[PDB]
Amino acid sequence: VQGKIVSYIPAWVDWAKDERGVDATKFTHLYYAFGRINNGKVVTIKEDAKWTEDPTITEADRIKRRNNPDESNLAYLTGLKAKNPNLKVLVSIGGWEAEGFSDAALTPESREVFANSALDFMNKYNLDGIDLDWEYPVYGAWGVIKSRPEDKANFTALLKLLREKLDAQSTTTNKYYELAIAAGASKTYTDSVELTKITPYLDYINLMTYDLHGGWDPATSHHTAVYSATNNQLSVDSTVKLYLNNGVPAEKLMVGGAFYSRVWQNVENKGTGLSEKAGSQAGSPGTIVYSELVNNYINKNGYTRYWDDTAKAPYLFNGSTFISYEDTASAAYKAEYIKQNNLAGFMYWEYSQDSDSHELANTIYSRLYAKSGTPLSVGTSVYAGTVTMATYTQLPAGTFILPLTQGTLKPVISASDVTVSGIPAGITYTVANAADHRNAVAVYVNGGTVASNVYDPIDVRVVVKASAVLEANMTDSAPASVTIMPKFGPILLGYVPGWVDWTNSAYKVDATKLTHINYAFARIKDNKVVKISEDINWVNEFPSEEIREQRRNNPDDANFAYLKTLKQQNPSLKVLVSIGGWAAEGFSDAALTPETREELANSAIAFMHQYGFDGIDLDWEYPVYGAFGVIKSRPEDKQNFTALLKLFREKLDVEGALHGKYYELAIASAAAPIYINSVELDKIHQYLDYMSVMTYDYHGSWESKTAHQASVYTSALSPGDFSADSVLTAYRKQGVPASKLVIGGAFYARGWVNVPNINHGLFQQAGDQAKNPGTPTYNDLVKDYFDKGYTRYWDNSAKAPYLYNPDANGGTFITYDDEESLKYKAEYAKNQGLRGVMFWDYSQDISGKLLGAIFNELKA
Ligand SMILES: CC(=O)N[C@@H]1[C@@H](O)[C@H](O[C@@H]2O[C@H](CO)[C@@H](O)[C@H](O)[C@H]2NC(C)=O)[C@@H](CO)O[C@H]1O
Repeated sequence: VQGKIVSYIPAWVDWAKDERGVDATKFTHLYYAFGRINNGKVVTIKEDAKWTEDPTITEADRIKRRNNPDESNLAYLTGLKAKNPNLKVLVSIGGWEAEGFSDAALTPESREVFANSALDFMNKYNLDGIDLDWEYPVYGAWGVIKSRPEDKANFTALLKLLREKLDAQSTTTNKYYELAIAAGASKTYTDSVELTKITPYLDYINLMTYDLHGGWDPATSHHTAVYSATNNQLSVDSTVKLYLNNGVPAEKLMVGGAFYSRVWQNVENKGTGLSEKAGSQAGSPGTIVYSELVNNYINKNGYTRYWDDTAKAPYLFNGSTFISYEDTASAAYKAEYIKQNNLAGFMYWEYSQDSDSHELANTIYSRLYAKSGTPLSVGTSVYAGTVTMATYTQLPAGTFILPLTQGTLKPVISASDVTVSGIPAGITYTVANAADHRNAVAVYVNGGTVASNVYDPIDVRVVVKASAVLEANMTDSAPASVTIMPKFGPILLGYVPGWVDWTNSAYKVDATKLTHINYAFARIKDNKVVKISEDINWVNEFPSEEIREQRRNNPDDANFAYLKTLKQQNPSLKVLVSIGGWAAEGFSDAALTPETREELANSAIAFMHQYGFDGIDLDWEYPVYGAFGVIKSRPEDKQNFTALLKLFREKLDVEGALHGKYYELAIASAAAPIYINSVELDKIHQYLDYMSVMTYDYHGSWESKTAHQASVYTSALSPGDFSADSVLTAYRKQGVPASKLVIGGAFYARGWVNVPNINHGLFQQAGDQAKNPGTPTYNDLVKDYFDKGYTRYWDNSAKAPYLYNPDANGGTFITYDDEESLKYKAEYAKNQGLRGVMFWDYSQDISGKLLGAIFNELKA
């Protein structure tokens, strides 16, 4: 990590007890806002008179202010060195309207008591440095604070001293300490401080290049723009130029940006509202934070979004309220300026004001640790990914929607900026910006009649061109995958295990809710597909003979007949054979040569015809890496798997053209990045009906830290971590159409014994893992857990349930899929244009609720 990122964080949130925590891997420094001065000395904000007594809400809030948890905050924040080692946490002193800088600084005497107490503060909370935010010396923000002309010098002296105290301490500790200032943007500020004396005492000067204009001005303008587009409009550029002219070296200047807007009301309804006269601001809230703009203002509630292309700043206007803000784009242009002009880094006030998802802080990081002159591509995610055929030929009016993940659409895109591949001919389509979204394309797909019958999903491909976007040197987007579904809708597929005698089980299979069954499994033996009772590895997994017998007399013939009655009873039901699965030997050998591939194909085709199947699922676990030596693997598996699949599909096309029927070919495929490496995902998919992605087994007893085994989304408390969302995005990134992906639900759990009672059990360091529960099924969970000690919590940013019991071996943490999570996996599949939903496995919920909740969302 090269240039710096400073993220001020407010003292007046509970960060320990916040739901989103802090992704401290996206900034370098973290200034804590603020400590204050009291009787000439640095202190916690909860000990500040003037801030504990704000009359805006003096009831429930003043209490919270006097008992403000800074101790907890500081401990939680420096604790984030866990996730980032490099991180620095400084204490920032002052802020807007913070009093007593002029008295504490005034005389050599009082400076001591302040600079001393400032170290006491730094030491006490184990902090990497001090930041003085005096606003402002000499002129006191024109009467907001106490001030006198002698500040000019005293500021200098105070700063010199602090540097002495912080180098003194360094020579014993071996840790260099940092000293910063936030510094005013105006010519007036530079005139009130001794810059060519001050610079050398400091590591960085935080230019506050915001609040450059606001409701105090008679006309609108940008408050935190990059460039000056008119003579009178201040900017990062004007301010940086002002500071270089006074000798301050580029290498120490941090450019500032803002996660909030400056607002004007009663603006003349002329032009765009930019540079228009403005009346009374007596009604005005003054600012609106970035999260609130996202939620209700940007392209919402009659507020049009605009861009000043010379200033490189966004603004909104509705005919009378104007709002000037920092967005994804303006941050891009500011990062670029830092790099263009060799500045120290990007500073921002402040972190809490970012969106739920941290859109700005993440944008800055991404832009600042891009390598220059090596263009970034436009990013896409999906919000609405499916339109569904009414009949075999009638397509209704529908609308796909794609938010940008990287880059920022012009407020009005032209057709040349988006190209749509794979709308079937006959059917007119339009592109545009999606209403009620800040930054998203809309392909409006008009009703129509398609030329021929639509039996299979159609992959629609959307390309977001560089000309669409506002940023500078950017390349076209990877062609994004959305889906026109056939009239029958998503598939819902159960893995049905062959080691249950379903003929005699009181618990039966629900062929009315499933579209698809995968009988698990067939196997490989001497390069032949055979029943599971022939595979010696399996039969002889355990020595004990009363198992081994059950294994040899596995009720395959029965179950195949049983499945035949399901098929007769429900004639659209498709039942397929899964060759392989965990510990299944034979695949690598079988894929080697054009002779060995031919053998297995023919033998698989013949197994399929003999016991009544509608297609094949291949379940190779796993190629090239062989699940880390469970399975003979080879580098050459990669291109072989792909010839195996190409072959199977050709044999199955032969079969189908002989039996007057369509045979399916499918694989199961893992989530791990090594799988995605080890397989030619871009190449194999054209041969498949879909991929049953195993969006589960993310974390187990093989780690000693708790985490979500099957989360539909990546929790906020574990950035980076596995989710269905992350994994299926990763799949599509490789080129796999959405309409050939299937999301996996798991009907069993995992867990860890010896989890400390912290945060309901969640993301904790684990203990000794002997007597770990292994994999209890939901059945097990119903009898022996749910009410029997344990308590069910829910992480809403992940949408994944979890159990903790303090009084059981540590206690224990359980991670699983349930009704609510399976619902969301199913919503995700409809929203994203996925082929369908899948699970493992039918025998693990005899109650039928997990299936019910997939079915109730996916189909009704
Ligand atoms: C580094 C920096 O920008 N410092 C100043 C900030 O304090 C100021 O933010 C304001 O801080 C006050 C505490 O001093 C808060 O009461 C107030 O709510 C907060 N304002 C906002 C919009 O979050 C910022 C922004 O005006 O500018 C500096 O002056």
